[PDB]
Amino acid sequence: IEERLHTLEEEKEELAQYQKWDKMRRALEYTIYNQELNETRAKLDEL
Amino acid sequence: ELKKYSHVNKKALDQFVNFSEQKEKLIKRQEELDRGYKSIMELMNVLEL
Amino acid sequence: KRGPLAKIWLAAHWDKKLTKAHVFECNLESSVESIISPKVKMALRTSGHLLLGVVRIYHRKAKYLLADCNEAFIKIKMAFRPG
Repeated sequence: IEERLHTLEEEKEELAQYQKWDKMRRALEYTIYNQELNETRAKLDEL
Repeated sequence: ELKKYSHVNKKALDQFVNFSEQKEKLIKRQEELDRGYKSIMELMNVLEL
Repeated sequence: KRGPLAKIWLAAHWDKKLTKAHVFECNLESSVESIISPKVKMALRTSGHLLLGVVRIYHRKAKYLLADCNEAFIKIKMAFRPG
């Protein structure tokens, strides 16, 4: 059980790092699709 | 970054907290159990006497 | 029946009605074990009986701890890797 808790601690740090980067991906994705929405507004007004 | 971090085991944090507390509880049980065994042996020798 | 050591009586004579709730936290071992030694007018017969009782109690607690540990180890082996 002690060994397994140690491995858990390792996986905990891994989880923290993945969580941060996953947040990065979600924010970036939303922002670039916001830019897509801006293109939507722009080109619809252009017509 | 996604491709590198695919296989992470979620739920680890709650696992850690709960299982650490429960492990402490059982360890305390174990120490009490040891002291009890010691006491039994001493009392048994006294009875023999 | 009546007394602050009746549980050890029961564990030494009948022992079957003794539930995991009884064994669990009713008795603090290190005090009753001390209690056995200086009590006035203790029969040797009763002393051996009480010995069997308290040792069986300790055995039950040990078993319960082992069971709980095994259960815990089965618990921790889960994981969730969504791929």
